[PDB]
Amino acid sequence: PQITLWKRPLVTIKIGGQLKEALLDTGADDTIIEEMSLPGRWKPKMVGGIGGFIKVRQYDQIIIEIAGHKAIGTVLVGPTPINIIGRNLLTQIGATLNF
Amino acid sequence: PQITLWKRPLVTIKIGGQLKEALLDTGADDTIIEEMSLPGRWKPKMVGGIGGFIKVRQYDQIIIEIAGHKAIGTVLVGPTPINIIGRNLLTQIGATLNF
Ligand SMILES: CCCC[C@H](CC(O)(O)[C@H](CCCC)NC(=O)[C@@H](NC(=O)[C@@H](NC(C)=O)[C@@H](C)O)[C@@H](C)CC)C(=O)N[C@@H](CCC(N)=O)C(=O)N[C@@H](CCCNC(=N)N)C(N)=O
Repeated sequence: PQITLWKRPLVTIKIGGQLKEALLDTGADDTIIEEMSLPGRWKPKMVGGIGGFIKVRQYDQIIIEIAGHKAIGTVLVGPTPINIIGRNLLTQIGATLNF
Repeated sequence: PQITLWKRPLVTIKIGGQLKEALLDTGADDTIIEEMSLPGRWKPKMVGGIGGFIKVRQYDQIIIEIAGHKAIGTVLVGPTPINIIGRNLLTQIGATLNF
C-alpha cells in the first residue's frame, strides 16, 4: 500500500499472539512496543529521543506481522507512549519513503 | 526519490539560507529544528517524544527546502536531539510510505 501522511501512519500489527496498533516511524532506529510479554532472552537497553531516554527490554528474533507482512527482528518492550515500528522492521517489509 | 530505510533517512534541508541535516520522520507530527534564529513571532508548544515532553517555539509560515523540495510551513525550534522533518512538511513535499 501507499500510506499518505495527512494523519499518523498507524497500522495493525500482530506480535506475541496479540493485535496492536503501531506507528510506522522512519525516525525510529528500533521497534518499541508497550509492556507485554515476549518469549526468550532479553537484555536491558536505553533508547532516547525527544524528552530523553526510557529503559526497555530488548528481545531478539521476534516475529511480527505488520499490516499483513511478516518479518523478524529485535523488538524493544517498555514504556513507549505509542507502539512504534522502526526501521529495523520497516526494511523487512520493504517500506520506502517516496516523494 | 525512493528512500529505503537501511540507514537513517537523513537529508539536507535549507532554512534561513543555511544548509542543515535532518531526519525524515513519519513518526513526527511536526518539524522540529535545533536552536536557531527564525523571523517573526513565535507561539508556545509542548511536544512529546519517546522520553517525555519538551517546550518548543512554534514559528509559522517558514520557508524551508527539504531535499531540494520547497515548503512553507510550521517549524518548531527547541531541544530536539536531531532536526526532524515531520508530517506537516512531509505532506507538503508529497511524501508517502510505500510497501
Ligand atoms: C513517542 C511518539 C512517537 C515516536 C516519535 C519518535 C521520532 O520522532 O521518530 C524520533 C525521531 C526523532 C529522532 C530522535 N525517534 C526516536 O525518538 C527514536 N530514537 C532513535 O531512533 C535514535 N535516538 C536519537 C536521540 O536519535 C536512536 C539512536 O535511539 C526512539 C523511538 C527510539 C528508537 C516521536 O517522538 N514523535 C513526536 C515528535 C515531536 C513532534 N513532531 O511534535 C510526535 O509526533 N509527538 C506528538 C504526540 C506524540 C505523543 N508523545 C508523548 N511523550 N506522549 C506531538 N507532540 O505533537
